[PDB]
Amino acid sequence: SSDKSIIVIGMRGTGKSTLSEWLASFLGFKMLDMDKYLEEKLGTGIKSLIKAKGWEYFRQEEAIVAKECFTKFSKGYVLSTGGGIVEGEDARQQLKSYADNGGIVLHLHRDLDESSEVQEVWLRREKWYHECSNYHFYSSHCSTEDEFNHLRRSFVNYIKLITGAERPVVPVGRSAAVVLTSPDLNEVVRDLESITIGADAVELRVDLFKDTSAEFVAAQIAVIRKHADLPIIYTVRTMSQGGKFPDENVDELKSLLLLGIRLGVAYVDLQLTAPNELIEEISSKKGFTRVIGTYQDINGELKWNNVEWKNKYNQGVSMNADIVRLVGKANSIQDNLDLENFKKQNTLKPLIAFNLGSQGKLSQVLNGTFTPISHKLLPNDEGFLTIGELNQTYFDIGGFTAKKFWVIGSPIEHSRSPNLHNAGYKALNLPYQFGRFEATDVDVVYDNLINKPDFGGLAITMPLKLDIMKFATKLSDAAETIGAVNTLIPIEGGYFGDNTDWVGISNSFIRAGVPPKLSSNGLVVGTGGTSRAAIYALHQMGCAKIYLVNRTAAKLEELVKSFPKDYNLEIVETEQQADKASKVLLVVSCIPADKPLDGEVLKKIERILSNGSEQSAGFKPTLLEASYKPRVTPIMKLAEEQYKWKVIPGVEMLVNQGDRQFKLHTGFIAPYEIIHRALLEE
Ligand SMILES: [Cl-]
Ligand SMILES: [Mg+2]
Repeated sequence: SSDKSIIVIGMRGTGKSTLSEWLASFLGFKMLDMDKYLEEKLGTGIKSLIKAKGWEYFRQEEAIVAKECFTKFSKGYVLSTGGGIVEGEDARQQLKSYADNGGIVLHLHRDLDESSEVQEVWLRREKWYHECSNYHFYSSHCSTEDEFNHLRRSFVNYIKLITGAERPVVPVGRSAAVVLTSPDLNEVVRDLESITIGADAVELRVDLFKDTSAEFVAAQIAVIRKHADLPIIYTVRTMSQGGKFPDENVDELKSLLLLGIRLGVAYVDLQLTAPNELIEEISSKKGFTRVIGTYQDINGELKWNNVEWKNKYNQGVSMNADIVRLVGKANSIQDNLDLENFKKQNTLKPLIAFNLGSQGKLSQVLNGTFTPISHKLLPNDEGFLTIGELNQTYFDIGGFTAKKFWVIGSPIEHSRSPNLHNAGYKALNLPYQFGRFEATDVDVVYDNLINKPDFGGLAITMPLKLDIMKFATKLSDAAETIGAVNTLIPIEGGYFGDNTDWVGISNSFIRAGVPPKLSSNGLVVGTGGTSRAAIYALHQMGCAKIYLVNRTAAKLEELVKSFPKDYNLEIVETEQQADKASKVLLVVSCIPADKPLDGEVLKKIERILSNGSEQSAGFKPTLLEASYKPRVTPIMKLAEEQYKWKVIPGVEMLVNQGDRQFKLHTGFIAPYEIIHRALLEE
């Protein structure tokens, strides 16, 4: 993780102050509004200063503030510049110098509800914004909560990439990449969530766009980031490699590849036949974007024992590509078996390798890394399999086996876990099925379900969340700390016991606009079944303090003893202490919701809810209700209507803990829209 401050530039939206605050909350940085910094230093508002002292004077003082901030606050700050800072060449050179010295100058582009004066300040400034920044991100306009979640998650991965905090992790298991081949993604915009079912990345074929200008390419990536937080593989396939981009337009190719890096794509594709100066420049400027070095035998006459494949693979190793990709053509089914022997002999780098053609299907089914898949709504001239066909054939050759998964507990009749997981299996065409099993003894569960040849995994609910832990040979850290297991899967030598209850809580917050890491504090109300997972989740999110409110203190005093001291659990003993609880922006209610709030508990809650409105952390104060019924609980009604908190019903926690459970059971990312709908449907 980089400690260097981030400078944000770009046109002023009425909420780009919020975005810089949000980013600061995520990074643990301080937010510095450079406009207010100038206004407080000079003792006057910016508007009054301009009309009284002139534009030239204002830009001089703006440049002076920039010079101080860029060196005095060069560590641990989000420096939010005034929108017009790029109007002065003094400030422009300071921005360029900051990026030249290894800093991030981030151009946050906004739609501004896409008074013609705005479009036209934009026309005058747009080139300046580009030249003064080394990174660009579209803060697009979203119309649904799911679009907002995709954009923010895309933003998080982007920030983690460009700051060097965390590179995209190359998949170790089987993985797939849906190949986006549309000339304009706006034609399938409402289908993108379904198109990406089963994919671990999206491969963007830039050369297939109807327009390859930088503006069109950037808008296409914006469309994706509103509908998928999957990592992007950015590909400009040339004509000599089966694509549409002319091989002779080398400067234009380099510019597009550099544009991908500036947009923080997870992977950029490089053709091994490209001029080596182009390859070396991109690789030396890739930063933390990963490189896939690709060669394709277009005429398809090479055999997999040909020396050309060895030379190409070794070129990929010698250029330190993160992934090598070699694509042949199958003129017989033996071409796929020859390729398997090649895969066995070249393991220094991760390798994407398969044969094209109807006779090459076997190689695409057996491929391990980022297997290209398509979708009925996309052009598919290369003839890739859909996720369902890929999973169908893999089962039919023995790659999958008919596994059985179960939810266990008592009572179990009204569990919605089977509906969630079976809908996920259906959409992925997995040969799995999910059932329920009423039980009070974990030993009858082991004899009937676990110790069976087709045992896939367990979902565990009351009253067996501790009794099941005796069968786990490997325990998750969260399972140990919370002291309960709700997911059991077979592994080598035994079984893995995990707890996804806390994952359901934090992802509920994240999906509601909360950054996945923050600096503010949290509150847990009550001692319900998910109160332990709530504490663990709040600590995972980075809450410096976790306050506790309850009717009885003895339950809370034992709660503090049962967690590590560095969790900073603090009991709210009085109403006065509730009024002075600092920076409480997250609340998990774990109290019974069948009765109304009353007593000292209500008075403590009201004071904390009242203090949530003015903290400027970049997101609304957010309350998560743990109770599944009723949908709107008294604490929810109070926080939302009286104090204007953001409010999350308990059903969201259920979907999100099942979402994580689905990944642990199957290894696949669950299709979120489908499993969310399946748990809600009555
Ligand atoms: Cl339990
Ligand atoms: Mg061949």
